Order: sequence, then structure tokens, then C-alpha cells
Amino acid sequence: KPPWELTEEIMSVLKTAFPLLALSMETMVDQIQKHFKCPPDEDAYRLIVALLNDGLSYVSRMPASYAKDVKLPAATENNITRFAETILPNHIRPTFEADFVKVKPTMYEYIHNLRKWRDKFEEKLDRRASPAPLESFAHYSPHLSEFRYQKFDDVEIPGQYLQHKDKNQDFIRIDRFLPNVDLVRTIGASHRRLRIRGHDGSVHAFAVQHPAARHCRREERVLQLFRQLNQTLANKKESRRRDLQFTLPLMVPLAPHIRIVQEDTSYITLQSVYEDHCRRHGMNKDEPILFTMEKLRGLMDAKALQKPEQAVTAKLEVYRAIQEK
Amino acid sequence: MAPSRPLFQNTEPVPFRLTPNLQTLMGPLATEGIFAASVMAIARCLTEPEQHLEHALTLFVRDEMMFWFTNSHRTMSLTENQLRETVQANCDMIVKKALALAQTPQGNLPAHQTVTDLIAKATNPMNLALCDALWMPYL
Amino acid sequence: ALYFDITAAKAWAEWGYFNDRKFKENPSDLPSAKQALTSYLQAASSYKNHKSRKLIARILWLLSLDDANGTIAAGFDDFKGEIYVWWWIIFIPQLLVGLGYKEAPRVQAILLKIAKTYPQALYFLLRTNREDMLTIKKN
Amino acid sequence: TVPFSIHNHNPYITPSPYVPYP
Repeated sequence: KPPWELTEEIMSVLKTAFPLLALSMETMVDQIQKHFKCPPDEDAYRLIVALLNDGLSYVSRMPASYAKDVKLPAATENNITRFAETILPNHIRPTFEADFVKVKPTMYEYIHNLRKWRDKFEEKLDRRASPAPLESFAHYSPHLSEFRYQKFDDVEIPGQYLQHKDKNQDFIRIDRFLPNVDLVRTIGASHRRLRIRGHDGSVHAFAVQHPAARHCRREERVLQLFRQLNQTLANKKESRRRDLQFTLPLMVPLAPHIRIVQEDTSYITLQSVYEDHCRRHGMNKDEPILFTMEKLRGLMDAKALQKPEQAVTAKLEVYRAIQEK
Repeated sequence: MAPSRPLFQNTEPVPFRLTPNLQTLMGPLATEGIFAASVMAIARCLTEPEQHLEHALTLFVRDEMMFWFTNSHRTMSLTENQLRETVQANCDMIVKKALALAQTPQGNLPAHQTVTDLIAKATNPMNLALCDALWMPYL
Repeated sequence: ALYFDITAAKAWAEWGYFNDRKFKENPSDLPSAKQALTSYLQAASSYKNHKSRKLIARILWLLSLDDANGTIAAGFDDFKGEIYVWWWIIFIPQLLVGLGYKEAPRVQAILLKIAKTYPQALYFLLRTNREDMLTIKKN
Repeated sequence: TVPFSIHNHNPYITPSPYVPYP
């Protein structure tokens, strides 16, 4: 029979036993899935950043298109117009259309406008009141009011079955949802930070990723393999004395597009450090890439040979100039 | 994975990411004393019996192969022999990479010389300048 | 030794490994693979000491190299006893993806047994899988 | 060269980032 028939049979067998537990888990999943979706501004930021990265990658792959005469090749205008029409709020559609669709620009103005829009949206998102009440993400607060007054069968904190244990007697149960929700913007995305209290006073933090990537299962498989490998390291002598372990957060999919990830609140990316230094020193974060693109365009428009095999000394000189400047 | 053939390939100028800024954050003394030795320690502890790593990697490689074949939309046979052969080949490649790092030299050379060679290759500016702009070889 | 021993699992594991190696060397001795699967099942049932996960991985690898007649998938009938589904929980993704490839009955038996004792280990993954199947098969 | 300096290079040692390169 089709796989979904067997899946439904297993689900029915599961529901016949533990009806109240299944009901509680289903209600919790439904509430999280319904009230933790992206607002329009974050969608706009995500899509603008994706378009800018794609344009930079294309120009890098095929230089000489960065000149002021190439008229937006690769049939990307279809993507531009589709994004303007069916993925943009009515409020900002006119300005976006006037800036992008009407002008029909070259690559230079394309990237310039994308950069301006990205900066605008970054500034807009960074000035939000970050800690938002948990009772706002609801119509009658089925998350702050639920759970110790609305649950049925003592749900467990998710993600505890991915570990290499021998019994579940001492698993931590959900006791409460903390009433504050953080707003976090990453380099190209953003999410909400939930927090849970266990029945022993411990606190666990998760990130809710609504537009989960297209390759989540592969990453989960890699994490599974290296979580398996951590046991041998824990049991071997040359490694256990140095305390060598891979760092692998727990991930639990709720829907084929939603996912919760165990969170560390003190993370920072290397890109963030670079951008903070640029901000403090009055520089521009985008200067090196524009410099590289312009120099490669100039040196490839002319002869692109006379260097030994592929280590074009022009590339090394550009790299040294970037390092020095 | 290579889009043409079912193999594990990187095809980048450097073996891994080790740029000048990370090197400066670590420092020369720490880079020599901790970073270089830990890689060999992990390799030695994981490849002690050589039949453990392959057994651990079998299912992961099988799933990767199934995904590749399904995405290429060119299975057309579900041939078990082909699956077995490809899985064995890929597991052998990965175990070769792991066993290279855990091997000591023959003469009077230091225990971790392959790791030092790899670090030299990854810090050479000649091939650090052939990376893409989004990779930011600087920093 | 298997005749002499009462409940020793090391003998079962060694016989299973020997039969598996014999099958690997000669890719036409299905009876050897069947014996290896049965021995692995016996050893896993006798261990209950967190060392049956490797045996379960070997069993899952064996099940995927079956013929059209399910010759390998008969050591389950050959072996009588409990399963101790606790040690299979780490492999739920493999079972869920395998219930659509030529071996649905065997993995489905284990999944059904898990559903009746550890619902919280399976609810979310099963729900996501069901949604995926609904989206793909009957878009 | 420069005895008792940790910035010297040697085929059996890592390069070091404070000198240009081997």
C-alpha cells in the first residue's frame, strides 16, 4: 500500500492509546504553529538579502557584467516583478516598483538600490522593543493561560529522545512558559526565542524558525551521526582528558516548514564582529567586495592570460591591497 | 556531492577555513600547542579499530546516495549492487581521509606532520587568494 | 560455544559478524546473511547494555540488501523473543524513510510496537512525515 | 634567525601571522 496509508495506521494506533496526551501535544503544536509566524517586514528583509546575495554571486561568477552598460541579464526581471507583486505588502509596493521595475536598470544601480533597501530594513528591525509579552501572541492567551490549567497529560520538554540514554525515568516535564519573548535578527533572517521552565526549576531556551531551510533533514542526519561519534570520544582516554566534544544542538521539527532549535543566548557570528568593527571605525562594510569586483572587471576586460597556470598575480595583488587598505 | 558523478568532492583551493584573523585570535603558542595536536588526537581516537568508522558511516552514506539518486531522477533500476558498490567506495574515501591524519611518520619527524602540512596549505596566501569574494579569505 | 553457553551474547555477536563478513566477501550467499541477521537479533535481545545499537544498525543495513522474495527478511520469523524497542528509538528517521522502500512490513512492526510504549518519542516525527506524504503523494 | 624569537619558521613548525610569510 502507499506509505501514507501505513503512516495513518500507525498514527491511529498511537491515538487509540494515550488519547489525552495526544490531544495535549496536538493543541500545543497547533498554538505554536499558529502564533509564531513571520511578520511582513522580516519577509521583506529576508527576500531583499537573498536577492542581493544572488546578484553578487552572479556578478562574481561572470565578471565584466558589473560595468555600467549591461542590462540585467539572466531573466531576473521576472523574479523582481514577482517579488514586487505577490510577496510585498501594499504599503511599500509603489516605492519598490518605482525604484526597480520602472527604471529597468543595469547591475550597478540594481546592487546600489538593493543595498539601500537592506540597510533601511536592518535599521527598522534593530529598533523594535525586543522583549514582547507572551500574552500578545494570542487572542485569549492559550500559551500563558494554558499548561497547568488547560493541559491533560503532562507533556515533556521536546528533544530529550535524541540522546544516548538508557531510560526515560528522569526526563524533564514542561512546567510553564516564561512570559517574555525575545526578538532576534541574524545576518539574513530573524526568529523568536521561547523559554520553558522544567519541573525542577531549570530553564531551557529554543529558537522558532518559521521559514526553515530546504535541507533540514540532511543537517539533522549529520548531527545524528556526530552525536553518535561523541560517545567514542567520551569513552577514549586521549580525548576525554582534553574534554573534546562536537557541539550539536537539538532540533525537533513540528511541521514540514517549522522547527525549534536549542538556543544559546550569547552567540555572535564572525560577520557581526566584522560589522561592529566597521561601525566603530567609521568604515563601510561593503567596500572590499565592491573593490574586488571593480578591479577584477578592469583587469579582465583586458587580456586575461600571461600568468603561469591559474594563480593570476592580479588576484594576489588585489588580495594584498585589500589586506593593506 | 559532485553533480555529475556520485562522489564526495570539495574542489576548493584550501582544505579548510583558517584565515589570518582566527590565527591571530588563537596566537602562535596556542596554535602550536592545542590546535595541531587536537586534530590528531581526535583522528587517533576515532580510527583505533578501522572497522568501526565504516560501520558508523554506512547508513549515513546510504541515505546520501538515496537522496542523490532520487534528486537526479535517474535511478530507473533500484539496483542493490550499484548501491552497495557506491556506498563502499564513499565510506572507503572518508576513512582514507580520517586515517591519513592519525598516522605517524617513519624517520625522526614529529608525530603530527601531516596536520602541519595541511595548516601550511590552508594558510598559504597563494591559494588563499583564489577563493570567492563571499568567502572573504581576508578575515 | 553457542551450544555450550546459556545466554552469552558475545558468541552470538561473533557468529553474526563472521556470517556477515562471509556474505560481504561472497555477494551471493543469502543464507549466510539470514543467519547473521538472526544472530544479531539474538545478541541484541541478550545484551540490553547499550551495545545493541551497533547490532541494530547492522540489521538495518542488511534489510536493505534484500531480494524480491525477502530471503534475508526471514530471520525475524527464525528468531522468537522480545525486541526491547527502547534501543531502536535513535533510528526512528531510518524506519520512517524505510517504510516506503520494499521493507515496509518489518519496520512498521517495530514502529507500531514503539507507538504503544513511547508515544512522545515518535509523535512529532510521525506528524511531520504524514504531512510530507500528504503534500507529495496527493499534492 | 633572531635567536629566542617565537616568530621564526621551520618546516616542522606553523608559520605565524606576525611575519609576512616563509
